Amino acid sequence: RRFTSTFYELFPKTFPKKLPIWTIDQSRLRKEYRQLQAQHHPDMAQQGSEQSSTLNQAYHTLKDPLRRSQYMLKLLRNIDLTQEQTSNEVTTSDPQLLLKVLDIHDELSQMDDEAGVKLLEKQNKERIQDIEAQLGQCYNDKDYAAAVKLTVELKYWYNLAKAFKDWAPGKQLE
Repeated sequence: RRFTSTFYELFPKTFPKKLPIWTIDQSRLRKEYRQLQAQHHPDMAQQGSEQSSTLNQAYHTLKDPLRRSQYMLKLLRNIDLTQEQTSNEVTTSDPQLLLKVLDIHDELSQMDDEAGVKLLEKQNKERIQDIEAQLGQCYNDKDYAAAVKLTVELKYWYNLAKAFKDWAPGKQLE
């Protein structure tokens, strides 16, 4: 029933079938995004009327794993995990995860030097890669319920990834 275009539909060379998929050839997507920009003549109108629906938004959404997963679940299951309301319903049922996240935040603040922070950051990068591999399986198998849970989880590890970057030495304890 949708007649508006999807971001997959804006890259027809990268997605000949025009349907949402997880395993994107990122080299082909990058090449097509550059090509579409090369093909833009100053008489033409650009695609999309606001930042959220431009080719630039489409490209950066499909490039990044978290955004690509949230975007797929929007198109395929009508669920918008960028909304605090939707995502809280998911993890309400899952205290163990929330505790684990929060304990990593606490471990971070106990680290006495950059070496201990780098270790936690390497371990977080590994959780992220594993989730990306698990998501490819869930999408291949149409396990959308599992992909929702993993995508809400993936957002917490992205948030920690940024905390590791923002870390500085020498915070006072007490």
